[PDB]
Amino acid sequence: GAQVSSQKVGAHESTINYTTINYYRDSASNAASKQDFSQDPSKFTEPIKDVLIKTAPMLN
Amino acid sequence: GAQVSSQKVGAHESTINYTTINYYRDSASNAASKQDFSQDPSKFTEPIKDVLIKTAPMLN
Amino acid sequence: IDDSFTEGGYISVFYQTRIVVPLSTPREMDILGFVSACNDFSVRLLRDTTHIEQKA
Amino acid sequence: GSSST
Amino acid sequence: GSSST
Amino acid sequence: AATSRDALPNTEASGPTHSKEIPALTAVETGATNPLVPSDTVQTRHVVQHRSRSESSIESFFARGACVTIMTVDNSASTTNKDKLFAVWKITYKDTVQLRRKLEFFTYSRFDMELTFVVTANFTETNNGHALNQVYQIMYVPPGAPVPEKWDDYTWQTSSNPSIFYTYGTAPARISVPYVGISNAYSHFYDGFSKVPLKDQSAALGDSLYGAASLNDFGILAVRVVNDHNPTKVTSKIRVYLKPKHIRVWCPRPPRAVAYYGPGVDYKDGTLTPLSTKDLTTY
Amino acid sequence: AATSRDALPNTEASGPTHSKEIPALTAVETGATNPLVPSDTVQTRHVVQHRSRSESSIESFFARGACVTIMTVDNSASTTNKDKLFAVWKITYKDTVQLRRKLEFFTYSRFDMELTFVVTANFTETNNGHALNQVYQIMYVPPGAPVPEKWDDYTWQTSSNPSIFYTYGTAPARISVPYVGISNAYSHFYDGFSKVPLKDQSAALGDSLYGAASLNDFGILAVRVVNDHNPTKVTSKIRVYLKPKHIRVWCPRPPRAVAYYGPGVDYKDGTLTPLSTKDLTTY
Amino acid sequence: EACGYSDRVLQLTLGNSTITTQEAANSVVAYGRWPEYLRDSEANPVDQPTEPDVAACRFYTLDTVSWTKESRGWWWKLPDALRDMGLFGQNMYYHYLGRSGYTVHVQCNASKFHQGALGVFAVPEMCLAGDSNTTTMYTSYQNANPGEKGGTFTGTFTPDNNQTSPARRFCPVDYLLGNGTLLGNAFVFPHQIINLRTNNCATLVLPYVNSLSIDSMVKHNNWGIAILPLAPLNFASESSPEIPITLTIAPMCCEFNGLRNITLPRLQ
Amino acid sequence: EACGYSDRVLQLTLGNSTITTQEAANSVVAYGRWPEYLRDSEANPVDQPTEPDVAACRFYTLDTVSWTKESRGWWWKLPDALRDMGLFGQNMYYHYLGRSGYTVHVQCNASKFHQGALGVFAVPEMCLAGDSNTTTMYTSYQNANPGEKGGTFTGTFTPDNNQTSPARRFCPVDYLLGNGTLLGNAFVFPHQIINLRTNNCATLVLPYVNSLSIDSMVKHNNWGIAILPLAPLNFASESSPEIPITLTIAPMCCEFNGLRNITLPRLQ
Amino acid sequence: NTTTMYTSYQNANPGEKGGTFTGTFTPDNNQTSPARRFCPVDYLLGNGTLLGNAFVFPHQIINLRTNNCATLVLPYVNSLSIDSMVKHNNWGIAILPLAPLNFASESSPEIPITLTIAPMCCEFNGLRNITLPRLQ
Ligand SMILES: CCCCCCCCCCCCC/C=C\[C@H](O)[C@H](N)CO
Ligand SMILES: CCCCCCCCCCCCC/C=C\[C@H](O)[C@H](N)CO
Ligand SMILES: *C(=O)CCCCCCCCCCCCC
Ligand SMILES: *C(=O)CCCCCCCCCCCCC
Repeated sequence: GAQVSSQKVGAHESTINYTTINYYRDSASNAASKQDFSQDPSKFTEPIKDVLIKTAPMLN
Repeated sequence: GAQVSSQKVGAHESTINYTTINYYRDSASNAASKQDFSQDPSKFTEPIKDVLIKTAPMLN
Repeated sequence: IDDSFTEGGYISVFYQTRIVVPLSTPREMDILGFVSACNDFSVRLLRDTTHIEQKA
Repeated sequence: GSSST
Repeated sequence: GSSST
Repeated sequence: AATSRDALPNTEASGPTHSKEIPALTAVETGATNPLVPSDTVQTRHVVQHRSRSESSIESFFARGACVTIMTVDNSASTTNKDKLFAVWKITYKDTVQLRRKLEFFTYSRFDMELTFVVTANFTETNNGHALNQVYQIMYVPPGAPVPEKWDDYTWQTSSNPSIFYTYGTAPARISVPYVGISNAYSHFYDGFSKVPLKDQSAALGDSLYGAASLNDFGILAVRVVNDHNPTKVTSKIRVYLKPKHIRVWCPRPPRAVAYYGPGVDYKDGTLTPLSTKDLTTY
Repeated sequence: AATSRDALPNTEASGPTHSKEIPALTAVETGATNPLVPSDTVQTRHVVQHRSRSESSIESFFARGACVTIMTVDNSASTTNKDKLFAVWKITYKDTVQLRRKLEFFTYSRFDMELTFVVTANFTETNNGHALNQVYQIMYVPPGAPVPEKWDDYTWQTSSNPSIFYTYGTAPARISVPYVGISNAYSHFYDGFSKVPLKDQSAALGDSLYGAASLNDFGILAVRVVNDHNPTKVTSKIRVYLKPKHIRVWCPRPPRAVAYYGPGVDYKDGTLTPLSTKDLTTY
Repeated sequence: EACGYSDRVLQLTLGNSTITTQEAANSVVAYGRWPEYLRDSEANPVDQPTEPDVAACRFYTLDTVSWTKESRGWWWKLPDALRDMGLFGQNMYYHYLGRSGYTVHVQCNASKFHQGALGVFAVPEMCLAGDSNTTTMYTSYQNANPGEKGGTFTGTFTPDNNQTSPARRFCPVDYLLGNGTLLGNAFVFPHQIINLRTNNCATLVLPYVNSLSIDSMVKHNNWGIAILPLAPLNFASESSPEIPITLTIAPMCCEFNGLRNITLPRLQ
Repeated sequence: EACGYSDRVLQLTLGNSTITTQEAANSVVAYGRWPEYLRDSEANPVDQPTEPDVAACRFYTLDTVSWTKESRGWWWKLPDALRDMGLFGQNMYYHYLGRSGYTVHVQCNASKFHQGALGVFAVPEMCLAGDSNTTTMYTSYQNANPGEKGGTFTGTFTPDNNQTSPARRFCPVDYLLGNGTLLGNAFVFPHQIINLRTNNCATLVLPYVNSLSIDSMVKHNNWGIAILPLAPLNFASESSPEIPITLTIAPMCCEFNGLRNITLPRLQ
Repeated sequence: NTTTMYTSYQNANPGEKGGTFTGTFTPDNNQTSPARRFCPVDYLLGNGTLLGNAFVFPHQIINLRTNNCATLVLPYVNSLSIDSMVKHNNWGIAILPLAPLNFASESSPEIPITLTIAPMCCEFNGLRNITLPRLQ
């Protein structure tokens, strides 16, 4: 049941990996994976009904 | 001898699993798996000799 | 517990017409009521009850 | 070795 | 057994 | 194959009805509970139900350590009118009330028992002095084995009884025990006697307590401070926590509604009014 | 598939421009922010960008334990006008300010909660004396369970409430709890009341606090020293650290700009001037 | 059924005995388990069992009691209530061990102008509370075991204050089910209700229930039968109505081990 | 049915409401037509209709009236009787146009020793006669529309002789069905009879009926409900018996057009 | 500043007339008969956070030289799928003068502001008798 993932290596001395085994039945007991996703800011930065083309007039 | 099972994940950050190894000869020393079964309440809720059809008269 | 935010509402019983009896019959009687859960009912967060104690 | 549930 | 990410 | 953590049934959408099908009408005299769901008496929408009964499985309902006793010991000089105090406790879940009430929702049970021991000590006299770190011996003595009479007698040798030597200030001690009953299940209630009174015998000779089975059901725990005494007095307490693991239960019962009064089902005068005033037509 | 630790976009080289394309001109009335990058208004070189937003992911921004309370207990002899001190705390992140301000960048959240307990003790009186190592009981009592009235009453039995027995001087205690909200997310702000005032009812009867939902939202932690008292007095404090693991957040908000004043959004007179003097044309 | 078969009309035949009813409310099989003989894989005493079959597995009628406006309720214990019933009782007192299931049929008819409702409960291990607040678990064998006459419930707890000569009997308070739990919850035990407008009987088929495959019938009662007026008897405008209640019980799949000389108990 | 289904035992469920009956005499669907929404080929107003569905198509119970030996009969008009019933009433007063069908359930139980028979009639366009012989067609809107309290029939025509301040109300004579035709013929309208020895209710499912697909519910009543004692109430030898009559009515497939501000009628 | 979270239901819920912002916080000093109303200071967005940051909420600006209206389509937002509309408000609409009204050289200009709002995809559960709230 071991999960093997890669580290993003900062300062250096191949891919270096690390291992993780969950010891408990409840997912709430798990550590945080930090393997997170990013999304585009559009729902906050461009919430307009008509798609904005930046080279065009915003008002036409 | 490792047993690998899945967690039911509540709050989220695939299937996440966890690992279990029994360290002792006596099953009494084991942790509880919590992998339990459910049954229908009928032996307590409908202990009648003739099967009850809920849309029908209970007394005919 | 009693909590306004998670209040459930009101159960009540009324006479729709009236109880009618012939002569030679009791004019008053009892009804008994029962409550039970449906198959979609569940509970969570286990806790101690206030329904038993042990003073000293 | 391993068992999977 | 093992999972690789 | 339906597991405790499976989601409960979906609500199916249902519309208006006008027929000879009569779900709402029933007859509780039969001894049955009417198996209705909302779509039987009202119009419903379709709902995909995600809730589960995972936390109310018998295992989950009991998956907690409960305090069943507090044992007191000391480490004092034994003197002609008073000896160093060791403790003896008859193993039971009926000295406290909370776990007892939960187990008594059922008539019979089978489980592996986990015992955890929390140990605390203090000085009782004013003086300055000191004590060095105490080691405790928790000896199980099963029915028939010699119960200790003195903190230091031969029985504490434990060649066959299981003992835990616990060091003060370390993690609480813990052991497991299998289902050890002499029956196929533990009886939370025994409607009987351990003796038949015979006519040809005196009443005294045939007598026995109501509802009691084996006089020494499970034996005793004997606890002592192993250290010799200090000039200063130290009192300690051993709190025992019981958790029923790998549990099965049979025959449901109404829960205890008035205060416990002894190891049996007896009740005390003046405690028999659980319910409170509330008017019939007052919400 | 774009991950938090991916490098941000490269700068692409761009040269002189003379056209009807007008990136620099915009109209903020629309409610949109102009999506420009340097190559839209100046000449740029090609740069291979290696920086990432890994440390500002919602998880990483919150991946720290914060102190949410300090509980005080003692181990003193209970005497007719004063009892041994145990502590009771209503679980919340709003008694302190730092984690509160971070969570309040958002309207709603979901997370698993990690609680870590740091425990420190000291002597309060002058005398020489001693105390032996203390064990603490941290009991969670959820809304509805009997809150302890005395350091030694029946509720500390914990047959169903979760308790931690912590030994002084060992590693700080720690447990995790899942997302336990009765809603699909935690509400950092609730613009409403828990009661509707009805006309047919007295004002008192329909009244409730603004912005408050369940009166006992999450229950209490009750903490005690399990040991009996020493001749010498020892006071202890339990510092509680909360870390939100596996977190999701919704609807961003401007951060708190004036001092917190209670569990709501209220502010105190005299604290409403966050900004400082600086002249318009002074760098 | 279009041939006329009804939920309300039943016939039960065991041994040389038959019960008919024309106003039943179906019948109950406790915990959905019909009585059975002891299986080899669950067997414990190794000697050949006796299985008297029709000689003991037949309907025995106990003494009829009377229901009135002042009645608080009645109780019986099994096998105690049948200890003197023909060859069943004999087999019971001749053997160390015995196991048995039962068909319990409670009978109570009245008229379309009477009203009232009896809760009829079969309780596994029906331990009742004693009359004492000076000594707990003190009810004597003789008072715990009334035989066929059974005992009764009371609406009032009253502690025995004779310390010299204690009564040593039960004091089973009705709303506390005689055992410290609320009567309104007794419906989790296998039950039926005789509601006079609906039905005139209750029928409960009880399996042998115990934490053992077989045990001492003389020392231990497996089941308790508790009958309590959930709604009081009433008729026309009579101030003092009465209607009888009769208990008929049949042992089922009973077997016995450990034959010796007969047990002669001290019952008074 | 061999599973027990009966003509006499019914359950009706509409919205959050359920009616049960154990002594029905089947149920009637007026003119064999079940209620329906307005079809596109018959549609007339072009705006999107509102269809409140469960919020309005549910059982509303009106005020209970009392049947005695002196009762001559009762009447109600639809939709008038429901004008103040929850969201149905709201939808009605907010829209110019509205159409609706109905399930009408009249309730009246008594005992095996009582007797009497109520004729329950659903009449399309139930125009009633006025109290005047000085001015015809003079019953005021307020008196024509009692709302849920309904009106009553009389055994006697009595002309309003106040010419200064005319009563302007109906004077509906029972044997003339309140409209100048003989009551014995009212059975050509969709009906049921509550004959106390046989049944304790009447159930009529009424389609929307009109010479238009949709109309002003506020100006026009589509159906009238007339309840008359065909055989008078009687019990044992009591001179003054009484039993209640309750009306519960549910709108069905109702839709509304022409939304504006709410109508506030002069009802007194 | 004597009792927090004290604004009454009646003052929290003005209905269609709405409320207003103020440039000045002023604490209610009547302890006998508290006003129990909000005191929403404009540069603090009526809630203790800076107005300059309110642009992280869905917004538009009516800048008179550019446009004469604002249109915001709002989804149902809540930590629940459905809730008590009578006990709880899901959205707040805040309109503040970012740049003050001005006209020619008139000292006292006025122009009207009208709010028109349409509910969308609304659904209701738990039908009973009508709620009659204490609004004054
Ligand atoms: C070194 C310490 C070892 C401790 C070993 C303890 C072994 C004895 C366990 C006894 C099991 C007790 C279970 C609970 C009680 C009974 O179930 C009830 N009275 C019903 O029979
Ligand atoms: C043995 C110790 C167990 C401790 C268990 C604590 C369980 C209760 C956790 C409550 C979760 C609190 C989360 C924070 C607060 C709320 O999110 C805000 N007021 C918004 O609703
Ligand atoms: C998957 O896990 C199979 C490989 C097992 C590797 C060794 C596990 C190390 C100890 C795990 C203890 C589990 C904790 C309950
Ligand atoms: C099955 O168990 C084979 C795999 C072994 C995995 C590593 C085991 C980790 C240490 C186990 C100690 C066992 C305790 C007596």
